[PDB]
Amino acid sequence: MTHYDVVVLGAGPGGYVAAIRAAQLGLSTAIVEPKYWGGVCLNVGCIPSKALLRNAELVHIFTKDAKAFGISGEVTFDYGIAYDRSRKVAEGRVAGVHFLMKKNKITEIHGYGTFADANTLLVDLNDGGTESVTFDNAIIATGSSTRLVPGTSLSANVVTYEEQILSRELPKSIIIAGAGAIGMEFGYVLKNYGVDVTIVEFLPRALPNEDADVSKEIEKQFKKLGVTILTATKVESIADGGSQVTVTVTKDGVAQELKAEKVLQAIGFAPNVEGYGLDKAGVALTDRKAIGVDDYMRTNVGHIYAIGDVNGLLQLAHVAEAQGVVAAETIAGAETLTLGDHRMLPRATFCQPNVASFGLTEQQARNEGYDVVVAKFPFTANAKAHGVGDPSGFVKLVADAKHGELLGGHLVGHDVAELLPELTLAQRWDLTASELARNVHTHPTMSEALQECFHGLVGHMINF
Amino acid sequence: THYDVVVLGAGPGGYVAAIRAAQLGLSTAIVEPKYWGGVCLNVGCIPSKALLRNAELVHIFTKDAKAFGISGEVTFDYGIAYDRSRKVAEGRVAGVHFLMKKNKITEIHGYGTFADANTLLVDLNDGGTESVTFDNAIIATGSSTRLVPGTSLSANVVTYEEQILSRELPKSIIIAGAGAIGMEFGYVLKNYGVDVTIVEFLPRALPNEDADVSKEIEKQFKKLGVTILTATKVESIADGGSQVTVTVTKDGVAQELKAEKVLQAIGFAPNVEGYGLDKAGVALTDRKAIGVDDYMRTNVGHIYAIGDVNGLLQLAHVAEAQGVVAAETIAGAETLTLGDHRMLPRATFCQPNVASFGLTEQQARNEGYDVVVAKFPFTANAKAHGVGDPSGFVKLVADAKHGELLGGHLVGHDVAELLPELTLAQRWDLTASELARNVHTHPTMSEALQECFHGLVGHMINF
Ligand SMILES: Cc1cc2nc3c(=O)[nH]c(=O)nc-3n(C[C@H](O)[C@H](O)[C@H](O)COP(=O)(O)OP(=O)(O)OC[C@H]3O[C@@H](n4cnc5c(N)ncnc54)[C@H](O)[C@@H]3O)c2cc1C
Ligand SMILES: Cc1cc2nc3c(=O)[nH]c(=O)nc-3n(C[C@H](O)[C@H](O)[C@H](O)COP(=O)(O)OP(=O)(O)OC[C@H]3O[C@@H](n4cnc5c(N)ncnc54)[C@H](O)[C@@H]3O)c2cc1C
Ligand SMILES: COc1ccc(C(=O)N2CCC3(CC2)C(=O)N(CC(=O)NCCc2ccc(Cl)cc2Cl)CN3c2ccccc2)c(OC)c1
Ligand SMILES: COc1ccc(C(=O)N2CCC3(CC2)C(=O)N(CC(=O)NCCc2ccc(Cl)cc2Cl)CN3c2ccccc2)c(OC)c1
Repeated sequence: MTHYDVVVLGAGPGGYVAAIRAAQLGLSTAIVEPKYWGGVCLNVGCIPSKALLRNAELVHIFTKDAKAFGISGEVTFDYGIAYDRSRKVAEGRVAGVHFLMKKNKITEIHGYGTFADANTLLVDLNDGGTESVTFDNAIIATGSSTRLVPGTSLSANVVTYEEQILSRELPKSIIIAGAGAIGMEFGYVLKNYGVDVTIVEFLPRALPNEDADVSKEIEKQFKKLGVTILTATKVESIADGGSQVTVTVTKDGVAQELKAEKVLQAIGFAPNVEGYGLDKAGVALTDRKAIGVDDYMRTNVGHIYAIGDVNGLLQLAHVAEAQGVVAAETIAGAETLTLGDHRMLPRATFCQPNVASFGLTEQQARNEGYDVVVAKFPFTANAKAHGVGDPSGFVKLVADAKHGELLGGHLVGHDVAELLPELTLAQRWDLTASELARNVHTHPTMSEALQECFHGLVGHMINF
Repeated sequence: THYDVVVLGAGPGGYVAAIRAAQLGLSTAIVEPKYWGGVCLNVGCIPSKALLRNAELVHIFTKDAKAFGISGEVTFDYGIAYDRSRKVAEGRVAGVHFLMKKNKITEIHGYGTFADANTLLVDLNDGGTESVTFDNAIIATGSSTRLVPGTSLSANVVTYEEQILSRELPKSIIIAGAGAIGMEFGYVLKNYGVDVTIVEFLPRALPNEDADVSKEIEKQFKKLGVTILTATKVESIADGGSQVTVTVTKDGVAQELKAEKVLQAIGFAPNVEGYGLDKAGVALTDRKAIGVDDYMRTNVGHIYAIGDVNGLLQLAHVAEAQGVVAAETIAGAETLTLGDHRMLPRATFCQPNVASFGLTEQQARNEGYDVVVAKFPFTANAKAHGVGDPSGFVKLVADAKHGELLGGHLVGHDVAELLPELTLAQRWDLTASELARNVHTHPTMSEALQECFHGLVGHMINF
């Protein structure tokens, strides 16, 4: 039985990064993955996803603003090509992971890991073999799986993001359950490629986790794009009759049946917690069936850590990575910085215009008891926005009055996902609106919209 | 007719300074005879970025139609691009007037000439002539095009003004000056099928940037089809009606260049003559730019100078910032000096963009710092690949003492938007170690910055 200082389960964004950090800190490392090196993100998530969003974005432009941009000529778009490009990008990143594992002398174990003890891991190698490994520390980065609508099930026409993302051919129509980022993005792409799209969301607003002002704007954008979004509507059942699928939904005691060629299941993702002997390791779960964890990613078992979607704190790639680093550094006894309140971490939805936020929404900060101060700046008043051809959206900043400290940021606009860094940095290192308003922003850029809010937070904006 | 503050010029610096002044309860009056919003909003910034956007789409299609599964025969009409640039421009200019009324700032439509240290003589556009006194004055007269020594303007030898206000495009053009402005025109024109040749006296293009950036940008422009001649000196320009002949010197040998039009954009001199700066007693510097202290305060106590006229960093956001400092200093409000202007951000908007701040690698080494460099290529960035352009890189320069930043230099798809975090950190003493802990959303270009931070602190992770 080979023995490693550290052993990681799962090669996703969190796993492969936690191994890299471990290796750097001089820790004998081995990573166990049976299928996805780079996990969901690099294989059938983040990576292929954002490549497709880019193709859809172009179709959107060369279709609605072609004339406004002085572009003429009848052009067509082949989704097949978009599909092929997303797979190549995926292949590239995946090949890059192995390079990193190699560069860092990280041992690769190709199979499925199952805890047989708090320090022993039995593996079912992909080539039929079997090998057990011991370890002083273990990092569980097993990820999550798509949660299905209760009672429903997968089939030829009822699928998860996986079967859909790996589909080179597009259906005529589709019904998406869940108005979260994942659901909205597939909607943006598909709709732009000519697919009939209807998105159902139990909650009252699309992207319910975002600030209220953001949900409204985005819903207005999608309705215009031609996508039908039904909020406060419950998906009762899903029936795949082959030639088509029938989904029944209810709202205010009144039911109606929706029908389409396919239906995508995307209401949530449950942490992968069963099937690999967590019980034999003694790792406890939370009431939401997620691996319980502390500020240093430690489970109820001192030497066993849990990172990534599997802990369900913030199911995003950058978070997984970050937690991976924290787990690694803590094991090696090196200097680290707990992520702290995960609500403060940044997040983005990549439909166009983007959605980027961090921290608390206006209403949450209100309920939390802060002396809420708000500054909203519309992009219709931003030079760069008008120059790019998309002056919609806005920048909404939430802060506390006492010292002008940032509580949260909520943005909707062209590629606004790249404007968050400044906000989170200031929030983390006690920089207030006063210090923020003194940062000169290049002209003309979307980032100037952040400068204005800083001013409208400290007092009154200048160009407004 | 007296005011607490009087602003000369209504460009980015003047009109923003007037707003701030007004906000501080100061009676304010601004004098402008032609361009409300100045160069920037009328014939600079605003229309320029609009045209650059159009040219980008032409590029995106031409260069990558196939790669994106976009097939078909499309054609682009510059005239329409032109039309939109004017509309976007007129929109902003109208915005200037709106803010002037909203802040009860008085508009004076004429040219201002100093008579005293507190008196301005105004030649009204209507033909009349009036006088105005003030306790404080802000000079935001901008700059003008500096012509190549011994040459002059003519039918086919123009400045950025004529060129940018031209709805029709030439078949060929020669550009004098490989600065951002010239490079941007080269980008636009080339994408629209114009033969483009850019002549630069200095050995590199974008000579003010970091050498690695100059090298990288020159490569992409050559791939675009733009001919750039560096270490080449423009000797003379002969407008012959049909074709313009530009005599140049490269490698101690004289050769001729020919095109229909020639754009003069090697530099811009601060507007300092013709309006009585001497009557007011304001002193100019060796380079003939109004001298100012860290508060935009000239040798004349109650007289300030902001924008291009002081030549510190000729950019609109710089112009706006100094105006705020001036207005606050005048009212005696809470203010913060801009500090070392070299530490201010700047971006060139060709595609890919160029974005930087602080010192170049060579400058930091020359300054005597304990240079530490971390460079990350976008070929390793998921977002860059998704975008369809993994070219470019992020190059950060820091001092090894505590890991304080000295400069940032990048080239990549819309990198101009990525500077905020860097200038903020350098401004409030946040070192590499602090910056290395800021989480960046995935997948974004900003992640490249994140890797560089780790590189400075020790080892990157995804490279
Ligand atoms: C369509 C889609 C788009 C997305 N877009 C984004 C985006 O733009 N940005 C973002 O930040 N996030 C995005 N996400 C979410 C992101 O993919 C996840 O947050 C991230 O993959 C979680 O990383 P992880 O390492 O925790 O787990 P995963 O990437 O899920 O990897 C876990 C790995 O563990 C392996 N494993 C499981 N059990 C075992 C075992 N017992 N033994 C060995 N190996 C095991 C699995 O095979 C799997 O490959 C997206 C998700 C989807 C579905
Ligand atoms: C083609 C081009 C593109 C550019 N693009 C950018 C860009 O993308 N980003 C950027 O940051 N910068 C850009 N610039 C530079 C930017 O335009 C200048 O830095 C900025 O305009 C300077 O502002 P200012 O207020 O100092 O002066 P200006 O905007 O030049 O305004 C000076 C004003 O003063 C008036 N004036 C002069 N003398 C008198 C007098 N005696 N009495 C009354 N009024 C007077 C003038 O009529 C004029 O309107 C660009 C420049 C050009 C030429
Ligand atoms: C483009 O990349 C993507 C892909 C997915 C999402 C998304 O919709 N998420 C992930 C983040 C989310 C909500 C769901 C989360 O998992 N968190 C916890 C959470 O919401 N709770 C889930 C935990 C849970 C609940 C019940 C049960 Cl039974 C189990 C579990 Cl584990 C916080 N959070 C979020 C918060 C604010 C704004 C935006 C997002 C996303 O959103 C921007 C971007
Ligand atoms: C897309 O927006 C634009 C439009 C113009 C420029 C540009 O070419 N500039 C302005 C900044 C500049 C160099 C010239 C400057 O004015 N500086 C001072 C300066 O050089 N002083 C010149 C003033 C002057 C000129 C002529 C005369 Cl006769 C006197 C004086 Cl005082 C430094 N500097 C700079 C540019 C890039 C990286 C680092 C620094 C630009 O550049 C990014 C972007």
